[PDB]
Amino acid sequence: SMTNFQTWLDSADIPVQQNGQWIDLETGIAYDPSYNYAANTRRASLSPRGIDARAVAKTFGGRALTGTARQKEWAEKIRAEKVQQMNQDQAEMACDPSGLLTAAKFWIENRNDSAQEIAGFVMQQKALLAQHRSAKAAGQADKVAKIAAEYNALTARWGF
Repeated sequence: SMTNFQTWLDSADIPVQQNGQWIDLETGIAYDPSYNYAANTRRASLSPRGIDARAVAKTFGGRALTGTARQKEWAEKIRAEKVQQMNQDQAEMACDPSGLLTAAKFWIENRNDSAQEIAGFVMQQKALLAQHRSAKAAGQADKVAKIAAEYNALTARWGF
């Protein structure tokens, strides 16, 4: 009872999933990483993998992590190593000084997870919040309940 995906995997060497496009399902228009939405200009990207541990997180908007000095040293190293494997949008979302990942505890306790998993977690969290705002504005109580259940499950799975 072999599935098609499993057959392909068994045939493959380095099977990975590319990052899917982010789409507003209301308009069908994708998120454009090459476009600055705030300032209405084309957007350049520094690649995080060529930036050292001292500068990478702050280069993408981050501030110091919170916690004890031990925790802070260790987690700054961990976060730098993770963010160096991200693209610019992933890095900006993970490094958000008002985001979910500002404590040293998160980076210490999730230090073996892939950078892709961490970045996808935080980006899906914020996207769910956007969906929740939109559903709550349009009534749609069932959508609100579904989104809230998914959000709580996702954040609880990551230890929040």
